[PDB]
Amino acid sequence: STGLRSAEVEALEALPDTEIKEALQALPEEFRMAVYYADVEGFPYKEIAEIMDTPIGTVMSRLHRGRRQLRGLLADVA
Amino acid sequence: LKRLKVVAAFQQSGNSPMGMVLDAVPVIPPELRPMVQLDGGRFATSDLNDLYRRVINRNNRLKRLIDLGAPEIIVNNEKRMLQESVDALFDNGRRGRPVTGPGNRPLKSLSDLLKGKQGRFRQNLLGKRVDYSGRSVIVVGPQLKLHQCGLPKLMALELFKPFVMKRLVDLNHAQNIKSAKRMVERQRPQVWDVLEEVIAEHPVLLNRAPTLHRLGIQAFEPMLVEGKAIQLHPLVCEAFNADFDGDQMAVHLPLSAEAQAEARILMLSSNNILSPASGRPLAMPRLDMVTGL
Amino acid sequence: LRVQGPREVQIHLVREVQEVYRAQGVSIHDKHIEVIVRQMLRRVTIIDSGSTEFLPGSLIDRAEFEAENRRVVAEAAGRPVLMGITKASLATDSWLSAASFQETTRVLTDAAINCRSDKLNGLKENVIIGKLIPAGTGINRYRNIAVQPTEEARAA
Amino acid sequence: LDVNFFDELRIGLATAEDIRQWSYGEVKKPETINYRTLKPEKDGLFCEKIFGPTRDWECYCGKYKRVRFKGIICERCGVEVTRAKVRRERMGHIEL
Amino acid sequence: EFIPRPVKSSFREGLTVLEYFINTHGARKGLADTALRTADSGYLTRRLVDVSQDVIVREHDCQTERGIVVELAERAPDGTLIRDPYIETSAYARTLGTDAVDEAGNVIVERGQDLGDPEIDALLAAGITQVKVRSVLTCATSTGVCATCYGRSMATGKLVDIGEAVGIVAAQSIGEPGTQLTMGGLPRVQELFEARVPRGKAPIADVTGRVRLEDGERFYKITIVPDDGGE
Amino acid sequence: SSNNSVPGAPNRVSFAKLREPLEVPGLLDVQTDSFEWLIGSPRWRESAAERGDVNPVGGLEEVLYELSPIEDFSGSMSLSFSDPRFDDVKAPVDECKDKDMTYAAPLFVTAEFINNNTGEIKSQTVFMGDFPMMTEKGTFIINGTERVVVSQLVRSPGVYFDETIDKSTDKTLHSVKVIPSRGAWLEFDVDKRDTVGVRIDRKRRQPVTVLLKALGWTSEQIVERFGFSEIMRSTLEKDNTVGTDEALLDIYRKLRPGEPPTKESAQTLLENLFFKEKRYDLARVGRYKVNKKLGLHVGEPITSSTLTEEDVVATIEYLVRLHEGQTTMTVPGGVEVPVETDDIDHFGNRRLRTVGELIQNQIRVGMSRMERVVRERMTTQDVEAITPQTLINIRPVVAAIKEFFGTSQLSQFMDQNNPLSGLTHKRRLSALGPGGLSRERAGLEVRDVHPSHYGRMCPIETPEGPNIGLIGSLSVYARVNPFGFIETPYRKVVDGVVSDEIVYLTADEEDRHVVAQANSPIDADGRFVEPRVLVRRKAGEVEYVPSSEVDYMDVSPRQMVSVATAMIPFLEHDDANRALMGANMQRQAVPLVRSEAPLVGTGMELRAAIDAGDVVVAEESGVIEEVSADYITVMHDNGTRRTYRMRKFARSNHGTCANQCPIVDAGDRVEAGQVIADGPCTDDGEMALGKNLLVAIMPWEGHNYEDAIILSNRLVEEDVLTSIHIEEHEIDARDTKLGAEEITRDIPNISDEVLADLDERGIVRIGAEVRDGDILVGKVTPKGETELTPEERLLRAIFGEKAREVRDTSLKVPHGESGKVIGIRVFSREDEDELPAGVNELVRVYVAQKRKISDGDKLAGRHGNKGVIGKILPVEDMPFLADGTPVDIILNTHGVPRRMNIGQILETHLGWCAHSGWKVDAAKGVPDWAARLPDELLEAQPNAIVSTPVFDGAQEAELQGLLSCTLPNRDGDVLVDADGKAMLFDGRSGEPFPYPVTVGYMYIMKLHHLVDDKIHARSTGPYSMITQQPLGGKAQFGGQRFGEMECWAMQAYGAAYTLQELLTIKSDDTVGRVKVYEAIVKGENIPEPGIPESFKVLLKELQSLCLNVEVLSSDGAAIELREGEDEDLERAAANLGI
DNA sequence: TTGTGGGAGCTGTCACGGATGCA
DNA sequence: TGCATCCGTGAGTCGAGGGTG
RNA sequence: CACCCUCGA
Ligand SMILES: [Mg+2]
Ligand SMILES: [Zn+2]
Ligand SMILES: [Zn+2]
Repeated sequence: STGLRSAEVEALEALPDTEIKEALQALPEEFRMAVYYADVEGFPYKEIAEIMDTPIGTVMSRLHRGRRQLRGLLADVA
Repeated sequence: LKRLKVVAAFQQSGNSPMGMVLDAVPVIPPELRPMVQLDGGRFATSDLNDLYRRVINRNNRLKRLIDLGAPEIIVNNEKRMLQESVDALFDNGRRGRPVTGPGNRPLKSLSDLLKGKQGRFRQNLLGKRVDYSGRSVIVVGPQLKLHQCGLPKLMALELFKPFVMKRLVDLNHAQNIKSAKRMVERQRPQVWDVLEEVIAEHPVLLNRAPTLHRLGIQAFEPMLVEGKAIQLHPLVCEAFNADFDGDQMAVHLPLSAEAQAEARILMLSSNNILSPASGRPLAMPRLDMVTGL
Repeated sequence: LRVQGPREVQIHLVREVQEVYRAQGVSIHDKHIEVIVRQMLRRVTIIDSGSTEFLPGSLIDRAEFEAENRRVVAEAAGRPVLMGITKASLATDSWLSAASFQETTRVLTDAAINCRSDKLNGLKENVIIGKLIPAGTGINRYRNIAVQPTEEARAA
Repeated sequence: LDVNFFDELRIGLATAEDIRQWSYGEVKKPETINYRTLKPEKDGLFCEKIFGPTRDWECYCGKYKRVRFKGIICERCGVEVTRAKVRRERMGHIEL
Repeated sequence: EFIPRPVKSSFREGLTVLEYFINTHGARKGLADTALRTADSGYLTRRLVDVSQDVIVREHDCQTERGIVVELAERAPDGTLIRDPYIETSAYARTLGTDAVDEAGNVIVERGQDLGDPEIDALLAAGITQVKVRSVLTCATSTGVCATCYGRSMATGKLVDIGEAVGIVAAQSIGEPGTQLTMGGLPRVQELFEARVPRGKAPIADVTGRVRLEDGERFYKITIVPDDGGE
Repeated sequence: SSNNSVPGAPNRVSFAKLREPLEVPGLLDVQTDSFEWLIGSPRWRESAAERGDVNPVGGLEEVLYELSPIEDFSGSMSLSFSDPRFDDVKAPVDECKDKDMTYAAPLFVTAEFINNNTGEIKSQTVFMGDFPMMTEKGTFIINGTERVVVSQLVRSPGVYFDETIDKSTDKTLHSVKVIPSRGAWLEFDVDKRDTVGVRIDRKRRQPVTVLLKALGWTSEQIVERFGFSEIMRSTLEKDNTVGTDEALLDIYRKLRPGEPPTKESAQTLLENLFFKEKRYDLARVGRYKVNKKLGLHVGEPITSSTLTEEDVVATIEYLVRLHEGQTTMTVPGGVEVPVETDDIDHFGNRRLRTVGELIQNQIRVGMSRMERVVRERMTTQDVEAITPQTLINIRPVVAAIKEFFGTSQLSQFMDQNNPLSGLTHKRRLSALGPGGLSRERAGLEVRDVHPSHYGRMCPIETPEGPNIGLIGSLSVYARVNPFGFIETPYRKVVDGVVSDEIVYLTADEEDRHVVAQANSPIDADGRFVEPRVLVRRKAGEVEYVPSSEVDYMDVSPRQMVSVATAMIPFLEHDDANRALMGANMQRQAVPLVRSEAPLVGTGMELRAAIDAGDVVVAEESGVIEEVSADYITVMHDNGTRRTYRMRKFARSNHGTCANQCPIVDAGDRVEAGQVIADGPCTDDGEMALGKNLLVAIMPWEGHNYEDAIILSNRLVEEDVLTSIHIEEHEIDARDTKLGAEEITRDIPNISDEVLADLDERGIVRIGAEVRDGDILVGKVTPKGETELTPEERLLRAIFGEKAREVRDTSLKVPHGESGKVIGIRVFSREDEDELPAGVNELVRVYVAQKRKISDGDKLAGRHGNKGVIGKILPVEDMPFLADGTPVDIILNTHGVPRRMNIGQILETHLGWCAHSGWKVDAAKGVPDWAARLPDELLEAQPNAIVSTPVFDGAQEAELQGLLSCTLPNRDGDVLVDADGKAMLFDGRSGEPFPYPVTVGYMYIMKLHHLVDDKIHARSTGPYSMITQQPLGGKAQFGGQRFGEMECWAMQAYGAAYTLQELLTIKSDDTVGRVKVYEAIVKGENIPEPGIPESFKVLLKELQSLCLNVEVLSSDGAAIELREGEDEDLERAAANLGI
């Protein structure tokens, strides 16, 4: 599983990606929080809507549209 | 007197002698008794786990004997065996013959983790492996001054790796710090011209075992030399008891400002000229020089 | 010791040790052997416990003996002792140092029985716990120095 | 979390009450780990329920696997979902 | 022992077969004895480091007037005095507590001087045969020792600083040339430092008195009649 | 001189004063003869029958005879084993080394089962197992690695007496112990009080009268034999009980604590302990020793060898009369046996078990464990349904053989630095190991040189480290007796006449006679010229004895010397310390690309090289038919062909290069035994461990200060000290918990430039040049879902690219290692190959490096003069002779005289003499100095090859004379005067050096201690997951240990912050080390250190011992040493853009 | 769970002090 | 209850390479 | 991980 981690590797993993970070910053705060609570943490849709105190429709629509914007903005596989 | 020395201690602030008898045995966390995997599905055996396993087996058999209403002789045998297994778990071989393993080796008990030269105290608390440190064969190199030393290029590059990465990011050789690490690892020629800068006025510690007195570790100013050998001033040999019949010395790199100051001031080579034992000179011309003069 | 007093046994031991080291022809100044011998005479045996809580025959520090005598004389048969360096090292006030030095199991049992609390102020203790040692640049008067330029230089 | 500036260190005999207070559970079986799945066995010397989870934020049966549900305890396997770094500071006990 | 037959040949002429075979025995014996001697030296050095590591300089001056008398020289019936060989190890690098009287008004030294080579030569030229110095033994320091009672630092040559941990330096100084003691030797050093009752015990006089020797067979009997009137 | 016993051997003129009456035996016979005895080979059969032994019993035959028959408890059935037969080998040596197999042969036995009830007989042929076989080089191959079984030194079985001064009373107490080859010990000791106790199986001491009456000896019958001794009478007066059966039950009550006794079980147990051949066995060696030490039987009946009662009585009488000390001792029936204590280290009482006996002792345990299962199946299986196959289980025998050859201390990784290292390793004798003494019992007395080691075990060759005296090489002419004793040859002398009859004597048979010396004057008729001769006596007493009392004489000088030690020219001119160092450093020399036989040597290089095995030797005379760089094909005179394949660039166990090259041309006629191709360190047949270098002895600008060495850059430019080093890297793709790994070229996040030297499989291509960090084999591992970073999880959730998820675990090149890729071996699971459980693919990549000589590399001569290379100057800076020939190496003067190795100066003089040649002045006869030794040495051409045998060879006067006959160079100049010195010119300034400097030619070796192997550094790397300290070892990229003494030094300096930094933020602080790296990267100040994790581990381990340890605050407040949960999430949410 | 059955290894270390066990 | 005995301590540092359970 | 073998100063 986990290897023998040095302080070098440990300090370098603590640094930002600096590429996915820019793409997250380019999305509006609403899309960003939506995709963060949906795809990063793994909440269900109703729980994310409860966190954002907004109905299900807006949460789901923001999720889909922010997903499309990030898919069009990153376009970097390896 | 000998008996009072024991009783008066128990006579204070609770501390009942009941602790000398156990109704429950503590179990050390599993990380401090790891179990690694070998080739072909084989597994490594931590002796502590085997001792705990014997204790648990005998305790379970004792409970099964109690509930089954066995003859008191058999239950007493099981109680004695449980006591002996806990005795082995805590300190094996202390009473009776030790508990053997594969090849009749005595199982390392909980007491063995602290006893001896290689126990916790002497082997992991009083002395430890350190980062930013290396070693190599020493050559003479009589050209450098008393306060200098020869440091191979590869050794110096590995020791100052974060410093040279930082300086490579300062100048625009590397875009980010991870690319700087990759560039240092690939040994691209831009690192060396940077290395000589980060070494300037950054003392290192040279040590040779056995360190009999404090002069067995001394601070020097590293000068980049070609090769894979550490050039060592010919006067400090008397302090190090170091000849060049194949001797190796180790280099430690101080990082904090206080440590670098202690190296430059307290441990500098040209500062310790006299033996702290008799006050006689040790950096004095030793044999060849003697004839030369 | 019991005939000529401790200040004579110190001279005798230093002279004999330096006699051996000179018979082998080694330049060892007497002050090192004196520093070592000084620690062999730092305790006293109690013949009569008196008004204190010392157990008779137990080795207690001389300064501790005197100081606790002053506390009980405000509201005591001590005899100077010469003990080996091993027995002196094991008689230290810090149970951690004694446990790391030698005979770990016995030291740990004895320290658990007496519920010993280590003051945690010694070179080896601070080494083990990872604290700045109480010597050299670790002394309070050296480690807490305040540094700031002078006003005449702060102007320039 | 620590400044290495404290007064003293104390030792003494531990009572069975102190031992049970320390322990996060009791080991009941000599089993170490399931060899077919490389997983710890329940109520054993390596049991995750009493000692802790081997993988970060992952319970035994695989119900909760993310940092989203932290501090809670999986009701199906009893494993607390937290860092595996607790597997070196959580002791067990044996009731004799 | 020493074999009755010696090795007469030099290594320039080349030893014979039997000379070489006999020399090898001593060679390997010496290698093994050194292998054990270095370990004994390490053990003693570790014990000294542990017993002395609480000894550091903690104040400037003990202010005690106590001290140790050091012999600077002894003299023959002739005016010429013989220089005591221990001056470098006993008198040098000390600080004195009582000034040199010099048999006249002249006080050759001030209380607390370095006692360097010129001070020693000036005391020897004046005719003073004994001095009293500050000693680490007679210090009244509550914790550790004082800088003035200890003396100068061997490495720096000046007065020892405060932060110096003289106990470990002393243990290292004593144990570093430990691998040089050969056979009354290093076991004697260990017997002294461990405070053991010696193998051969030579008693001393219990009190001043007139001695009486009684010579038997393989057993003496010494009886001292004291001056205090006791038994 | 010629030494023509080996055909085609180069002509090495010898200064030998004497003639060799016996030749060096087979140097590997100590292994091969033992193994052949174990097997029962026709070689061993003929040898034993020819040597005089008409009782041929192989080791396996012996074990089978001892095991047969296997009777049941009912006595109804029996199983007998016969005829140990070996099928042909499974695979060749090179094939086994390639495929990680063990060179082995199947073992078959004829197992005859007999049922007495029905009276039926069923023979069969049962498969016993794969018996590992010994190669022709005397070694074994185990799991693909080459190993050697070192002979073990153990005390022979028998009765031994010793003298011990009393602890308090000083009264000498004599003790005795009976040690069998297998079974229970039997000790008899006298006490401070006059009591004679018998300690049986180390139980509490009981009166000897108890055992005497237990044997059946009545009281009146026991008092008689010990009547003259009052100690036995005084013990019988202090006896507890008196009687036979009561003493039996007393012995039973003593031997079994906590057991109700019984007289029947007492008798049965006492009989089974020492008198039953099953549980107790005194070997043939033990019976021979006890019959020679007690004089019981002189007719030599080998039968009935188990603790005869008369032997016990005779031992007790020997002890009670030893307390008195009468020389003559005669038990009833005894024969004039002396009374004395026994020397434990005497080679008459200290035998050695060779490889055959160790394998036999392991097979004994295996076969006993098999016999247990045999008798267990005999009762549970139905009769007439059993065959010898079903009764026999070969699992424990195979397990025992594997355990021996894999884990025994005597099975050792073969030393393969050069041919000499392996040759000595095979003849090495070790004192430690199972059955013998352990290391903590190794006192100073067992390690010293004993007088019985003369001509048996070399006193010079032995390690310097903690194994000193516990490891020693066998002597040249020595051999092992069938009893396990080391014998040595001597010439028999008859009334002052030395004959050509050689007799081999053991240590016992030698102390009874008077052994002469080899250098004694002997005329042509074979008689001592001098009236008295210097000889050795029983206890090692050296004395002069008239020539009429000499019994035997040394066959040769250097008889007390080993192979490696006998290769040091002018050995007798060196002290034992530096001679030992030279003998040990000859085995550390690496093979060079081109070999060069020493200009000055001994007579040992040739035969040592040819007997080592790394040279190619013709098995039969014939003409070479074909010669290639790959093999040599010869055509014998009878028409048969033979072919010898060449080992080309083969890696050794220690990374040195084993390479062979043919030394013959097509059409040459070679004789049987001639060298046909040279090995790694062989030159035309002789051991060429180094190079002949031009040395000048003078201090030079301090670059040779304190054993440093200065080299000429020519040695770099011409590759005269360049060596080849091969390393084997290995990686396997296996199964994980998440799936299966794959070896592929497709690596995520890797440029196509870095993969440029990889083929389609992802393996580097043959011949590619790889550097530090380059990829050798590409491997990808199924990535654990838990460790997926938030960014990777976001990407895999956005794009949904859940296909072929892997992580990079590809093999890379370690730090400080580079070279050309030589070969690639690959084993797959798709193809049918043997791999361990779950391992799908395995790939080995071999990389070679050409290392030139460099700074810090370790050189050394043959005389213990070692040194690392301080500076390599250009050829112009080097001081040069008159004609412009620069020296090659500059050795400092201050080193030579204080080490007591003057042999190097003599070697240098003789090396110049052989390099320039000489001619003794023939005008007016032969001078007085050249009269004694030299016959064919009166002239010699330039670059002549000469040998100075040790304890023989060039005398000082002869070297002095040769230093004057030095032939001029091509210009007529004599460059070296008669003092051996020469005027050199400083190549830097130009002015000639004022005084003449000793120059000449010396044999210099390249020891296997190079900077490329030793330099190491580590800023940050892996940590051990238990104590969280940096790892250890250069191979694991580990840190350097800051031990206890280093901390003492740091404290004595008073550098508190340095000591804290070393022990907290460099070693144990898990949050402080990453903080320090992050601070250095961003150029900030170093933070404050935290708490060492090993201290927390100590606290937890104390808690494991029921010790309530609690760190208190300033005033009695419990402090919690924990982590802090959310300190990490803030920076993560910040760098994700919260 | 039914005629019989009891280990492998080893003292080949030396010095010292003080609790233990016995006369 | 008065010692002799037995048992339980301690016995150099650092480094390199190779194995197996 | 633990233990073993060989070796260097
Ligand atoms: Mg050296
Ligand atoms: Zn669960
Ligand atoms: Zn003072």
